[PDB]
Amino acid sequence: LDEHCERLPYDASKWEFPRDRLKLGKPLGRGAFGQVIEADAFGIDKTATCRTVAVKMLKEGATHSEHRALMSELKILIHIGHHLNVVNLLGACTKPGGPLMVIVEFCKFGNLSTYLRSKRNEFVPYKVAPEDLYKDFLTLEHLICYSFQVAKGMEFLASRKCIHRDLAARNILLSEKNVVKICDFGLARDIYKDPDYVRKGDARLPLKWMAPETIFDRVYTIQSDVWSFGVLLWEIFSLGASPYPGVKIDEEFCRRLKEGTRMRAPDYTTPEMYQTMLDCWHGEPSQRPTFSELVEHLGNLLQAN
Ligand SMILES: COc1cc2ncnc(Oc3ccc(NC(=O)Cn4cc(C(C)C)nn4)cc3)c2cc1OC
Repeated sequence: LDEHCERLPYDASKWEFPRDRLKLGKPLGRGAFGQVIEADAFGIDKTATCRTVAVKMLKEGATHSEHRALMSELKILIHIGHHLNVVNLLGACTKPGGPLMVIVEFCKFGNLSTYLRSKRNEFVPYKVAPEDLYKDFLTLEHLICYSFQVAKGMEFLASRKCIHRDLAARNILLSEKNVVKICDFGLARDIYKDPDYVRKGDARLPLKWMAPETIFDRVYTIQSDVWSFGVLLWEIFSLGASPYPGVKIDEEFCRRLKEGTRMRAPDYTTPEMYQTMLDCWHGEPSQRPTFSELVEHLGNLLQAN
């Protein structure tokens, strides 16, 4: 349903937020045409209550084309609706006389890739008593829990007849109480400056996260998102490392992938988590597990840990 966003409704009576009730703060991230800014919203969700929020909007360089694209994003977010494991829509500023602003929940710890890399040194597979009891270290339980939460958010997205198309640790945010949320920075990330995006024809694509049918046939489905989820699991159990270490991402890489060549196990995985990665990387899309099947499997592993 996310391929024909323009026909979806925008109910202003429900979502419109007055610009004079939003106090803009410091930028969080910038792209070539879009940006994310921290802000304080007065009464966006609870009467007369100040709340820190994140705002996606355009910047110098954007044109009417990017303005149309951001309005389509707002319409699809309303259709999708809310879930604990997605970055949720709170309101929007669309009235003439100012910029289009899409207001979402603030996630204080930022992206999961940087977070896990920053905490790599503190990791312990299992917390052993007594010295570790009052220390806030990352454990195998935390990593399986983040994996389970992302599968729940993706199962929810699939139920709304939508697909992600850029699933990766850089597009997962961490909030309070160990809650992780799927997001899409889109225009607010500078893909022409980012090493995770490689030139392929004319566009800059996230080659290291793409299923072979996406690379070779330009096919995007919920099952190509399952392949990307497999790459995301490798990022989690490597504690924020970059995929395919030391491999040149060229014509040769794509051919080896198409023939069945795969990544080796990351340094902090369990045998069952590595087998889950291999299952998400089946060459045949219909033979990869579904997000509903991954939710069941990871829920059972989390309880077993
Ligand atoms: C402490 O640092 C940050 C905190 C942040 N907190 C919150 N948002 C941040 O950036 C944003 C990222 C994305 C979006 N927009 C979307 O995700 C739209 N969307 C949602 C969906 C669902 C899958 C259904 N698909 N698309 C809006 C803001 C933060 C950035 C930070 O630093 C760089």
